Amino acid sequence: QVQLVESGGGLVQAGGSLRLSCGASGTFFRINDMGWYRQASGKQRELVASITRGGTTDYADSVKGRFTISRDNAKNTVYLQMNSLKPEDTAVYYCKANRNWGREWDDYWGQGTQVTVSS
Amino acid sequence: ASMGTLAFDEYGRPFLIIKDQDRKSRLMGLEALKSHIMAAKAVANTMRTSLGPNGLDKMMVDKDGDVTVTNDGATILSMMDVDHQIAKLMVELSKSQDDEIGDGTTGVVVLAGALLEEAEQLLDRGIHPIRIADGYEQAARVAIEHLDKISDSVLVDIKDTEPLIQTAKTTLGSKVVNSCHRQMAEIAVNAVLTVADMERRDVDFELIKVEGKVGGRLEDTKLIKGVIVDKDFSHPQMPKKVEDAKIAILTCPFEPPKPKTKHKLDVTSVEDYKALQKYEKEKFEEMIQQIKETGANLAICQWGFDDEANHLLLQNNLPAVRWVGGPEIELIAIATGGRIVPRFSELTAEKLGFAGLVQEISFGTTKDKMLVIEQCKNSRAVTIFIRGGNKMIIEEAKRSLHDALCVIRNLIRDNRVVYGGGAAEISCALAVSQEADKCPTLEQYAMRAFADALEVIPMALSENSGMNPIQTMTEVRARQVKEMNPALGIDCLHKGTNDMKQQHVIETLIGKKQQISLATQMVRMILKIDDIRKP
Amino acid sequence: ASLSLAPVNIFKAGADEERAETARLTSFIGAIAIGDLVKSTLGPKGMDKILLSSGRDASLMVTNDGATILKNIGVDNPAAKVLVDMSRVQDDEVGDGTTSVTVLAAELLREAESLIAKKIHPQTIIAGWREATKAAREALLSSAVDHGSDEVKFRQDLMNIAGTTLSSKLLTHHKDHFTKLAVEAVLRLKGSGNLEAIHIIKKLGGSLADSYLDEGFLLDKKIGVNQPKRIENAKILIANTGMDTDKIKIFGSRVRVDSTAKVAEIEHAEKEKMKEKVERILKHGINCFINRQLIYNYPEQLFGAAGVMAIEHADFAGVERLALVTGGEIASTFDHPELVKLGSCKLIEEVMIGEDKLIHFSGVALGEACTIVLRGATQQILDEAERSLHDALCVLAQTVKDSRTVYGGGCSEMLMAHAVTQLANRTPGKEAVAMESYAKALRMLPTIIADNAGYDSADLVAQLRAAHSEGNTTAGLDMREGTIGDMAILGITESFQVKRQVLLSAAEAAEVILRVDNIIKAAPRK
Ligand SMILES: Nc1ncnc2c1ncn2[C@@H]1O[C@H](COP(=O)(O)OP(=O)(O)O)[C@@H](O)[C@H]1O
Ligand SMILES: Nc1ncnc2c1ncn2[C@@H]1O[C@H](COP(=O)(O)OP(=O)(O)O)[C@@H](O)[C@H]1O
Ligand SMILES: [Mg+2]
Ligand SMILES: [Mg+2]
Repeated sequence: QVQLVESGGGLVQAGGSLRLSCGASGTFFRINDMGWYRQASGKQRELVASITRGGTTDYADSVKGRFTISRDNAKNTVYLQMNSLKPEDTAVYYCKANRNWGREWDDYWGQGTQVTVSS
Repeated sequence: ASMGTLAFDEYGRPFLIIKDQDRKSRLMGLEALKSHIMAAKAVANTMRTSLGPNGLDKMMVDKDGDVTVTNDGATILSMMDVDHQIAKLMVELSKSQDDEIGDGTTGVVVLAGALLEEAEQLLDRGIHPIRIADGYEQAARVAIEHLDKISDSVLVDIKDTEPLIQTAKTTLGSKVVNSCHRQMAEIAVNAVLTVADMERRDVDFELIKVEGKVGGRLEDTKLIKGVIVDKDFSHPQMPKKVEDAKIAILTCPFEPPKPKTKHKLDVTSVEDYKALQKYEKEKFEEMIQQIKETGANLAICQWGFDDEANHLLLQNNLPAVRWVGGPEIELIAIATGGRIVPRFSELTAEKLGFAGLVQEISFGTTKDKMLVIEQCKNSRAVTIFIRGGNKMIIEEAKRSLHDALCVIRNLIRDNRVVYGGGAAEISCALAVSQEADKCPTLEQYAMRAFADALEVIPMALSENSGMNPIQTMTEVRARQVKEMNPALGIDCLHKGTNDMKQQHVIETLIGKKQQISLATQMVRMILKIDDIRKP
Repeated sequence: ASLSLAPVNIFKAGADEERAETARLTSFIGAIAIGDLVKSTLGPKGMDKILLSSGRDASLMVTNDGATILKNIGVDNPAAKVLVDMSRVQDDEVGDGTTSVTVLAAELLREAESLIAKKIHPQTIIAGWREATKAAREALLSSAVDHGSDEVKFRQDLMNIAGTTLSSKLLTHHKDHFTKLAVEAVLRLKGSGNLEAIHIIKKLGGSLADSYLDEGFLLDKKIGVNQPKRIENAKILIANTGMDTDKIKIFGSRVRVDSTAKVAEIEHAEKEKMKEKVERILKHGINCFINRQLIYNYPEQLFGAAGVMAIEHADFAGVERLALVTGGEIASTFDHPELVKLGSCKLIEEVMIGEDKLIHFSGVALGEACTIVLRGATQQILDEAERSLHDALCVLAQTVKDSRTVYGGGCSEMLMAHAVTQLANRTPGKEAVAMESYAKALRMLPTIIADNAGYDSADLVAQLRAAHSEGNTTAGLDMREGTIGDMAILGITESFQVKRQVLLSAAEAAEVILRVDNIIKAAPRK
């Protein structure tokens, strides 16, 4: 019903900065909240941060103050600019979208973007 | 433009084509359409003031002078003595909405009248009435799918009845029984929940007995998880209360047997006479002894009985009811868990029903008694006993509770719920406008007209609530567009908020979809009529 | 546009559709007409009406009863029909308040007309009226007093309530007399609410003070021919048997023989069956036998030969009342006499009342049934006395059920209006105005009570309003001298049930009448 695309990747430790986007399409009439999640191998998915329609953003505890999550309502998309990258920030980044009154059967997840690494 | 054909001949000879052509009338073409539209507009403008919580009632007087005060569009248009065939179509439309749904009977008429009123402007500009009907069909499909889109879902379980009580209260907001608003809503919910195959199956209303008795207060209206009967115990010295009652339900009159075939028992001697005499005595005694031996503490017959049987019941401590009707016998059986027995010989302790209380109830200075059967274990039947100060509010309460029960039924059939207060209509109008911005120019006037007609329900609600229609509707439309929120509508009760999702104003998705579909289909059949040949 | 004033009329010949203002106009004028009709019968100094029906019989009634007045009038206004049904329902629920509810509804609708003229929506008015009804209910309930525990104080409340109910009626001439009757008549029921047990016999002639409450029971039936006429220490069998050519319920049964001799034998067998029935009866050891059904010549002869007084053709009501007053069991089978309870009374004689003979049962056992003999100069006087007694008895039964009382004489209405006023002055908006109108109607009830006597209604209602604002919650009208007094001391008390029902039914009917904005009449059948 809700088709979700994510554009990300490109880990860098030289200073550390990345930006990952998430765009939604399909059948709905409102995206109440958009959230970024992290899932590592052998870890439990957590919430990086999340933004509401009114722009109100709530950050997480292990990482905060370096967040540039911004929501374009004109196209119902979101962009996370995260800096100070580190090895434990290397995981799969999932997008979350609550729609149409925000019920428990309204959360729509993305396929997740794993952040590559060189060798 | 009338009087059928009139030429009589270009040769002077009589021209008779149709029987009573001189007494008959006919309207052809656009004037027929305009007559139809005026008739429909009159009916719809009559009904629109009975719409919403602040909607007012109508007092219908029948042929024999009985008065009916009501807000129900189906009851109004049924009691309304119309002679215009297009008004009859609107009566049928409201009746159809009531049959299928049980609510919306006034929304359908107002909306259809609005659609025809807008088609009136479209015909003036020269569009074919069929093209208007097709644009209306297109826009109606759009609005129906958009309702499916903005719809919400509610839990129809018996453990969280708050969404259902909110829906029933929304249904009863516009009725005179909102003085006991929640008290009424609760029982409607419980009623439908008691009597229902809840596997998204049907709800049989024959299992809900809606009885009214003048007297008392509306606050006395209650739900009896069992049955009420308009009868009393057969003997005046029987007890008026029976606790832990073992009930024998019988369709055999407590009288000596009688074959259905033409029979003649011939007495030819004094010995035959004495044998007949003792046969009668022993039949009465044997009936009462069989009723006692089954273990029953109460008897309920359908066909009345005689002096010997009545006194034997009294003597044997067997309170009994007689002349109970077939439907009431069935309901008593279903509620008490008992089986209906056709003869005493077939009566056993397993065929008995059980009711934890059987009582005879009085109503003040009346001489009228009623029988309550309740405290059953798992009664699959139920009764709503309505009290009040006059037969008008009692009958209005009956129909209002029917509307509430029908709404809960529609929830059991489909749990999906759209939000009311005109919010759904505004959102559908916005969706139709959006799709009209995309269609080719010519079916765009008809889609814009459909939108302008859908917007009449919020206007009617605001107008009935004293607000300014255009201001309020434009403000809430702008808010709906800006902050995506199809729950924004008319604050008929002036709670401050325009958000109906917060005010717990709730409609059924099937209700709105049926309104739209029925209004559109009947408007289509009316625009398709262009000739009338009335006598 | 409009339904009627449209280019095309959409209706059958003879129907019609009164719109907003015309509908409220007809509704208000009809309701206010009904109310102004039924008032002037209100209060101790209320006057009677004549119900000169135009039927083929031209029945004549003289009533102060609002329910009867409204039932017995040909009404054509639908709102008036609503008020009529409301008064009927009041008469059904309780036995008093049929004129007070009607006047109250009419006054509420008058005030609602005034408010609608003020450009107020008939929704805001009903909202304020609901709030005012709530406030009034609480004030009434809080002022109510209960004395059913103390037996003597309860007797005082019963006497006072009967007096207040009869004050307005033709029996106020001999109020104390009938008060005693009514009280005794309900106390003989011993808690039961069966008003069918209280039989009222209307015997033309004599003064209204010659009326009395029989210590025993009276029956307007006949004794058999060769049967006794006086019985001491009477044991009574009350029955519902046939005793009238009693046929075996087999209906296909037919006597089919080849000799008149056998027909005669079967006739003799029928008679022997009836004789054995009579003997089973006599095996109960009785001196009086009362049958709901007839008693034919042969069982009459048998009972006469046995020395038993056999009263026949009593009705369902007669046998029920006899069972209640004597203690017997209504029986239809006599094969187990040990199970049939008999009735007992010290004496059964025949008495004269007017020009008619009646069976008098004295020294009865239970007494939970009564007979009131009403004497009067005219059948209209007798009918009005029966109606007034029915009012008083119904109210006393309702009080025995619920001993809650509330003081009358306009004290209750003024108190409720005081509560509504307190609520109103703290409320913002036009709902305060509708609350004030509710209060005005409540005040207009004692105003009318005072008007009907001829006093300065304005002055007295002002005094009462000031008293109830000060906190003297028991101030009411003293209608002997025409002043204000203490209803608790003067003994002017009403049944809380009755006053609450008055308030609620009046407000509810006014609410339903006010919700109307269209009256669509259909072509009359006539
Ligand atoms: N409390 C309320 N607030 C706002 N709108 C309401 C409220 N109650 C009902 N309505 C609206 O009034 C309209 C008419 O409802 P009602 O008159 O009760 O039954 P019907 O739909 O049969 O006319 C509905 O479409 C609903 O949206
Ligand atoms: N002695 C009295 N002083 C003051 N008021 C009285 C007195 N006796 C009766 N009343 C009042 O007279 C009224 C009689 O009303 P009634 O005609 O019975 O009304 P309804 O027919 O509606 O019952 C009662 O409401 C009571 O308040
Ligand atoms: Mg409705
Ligand atoms: Mg009275």
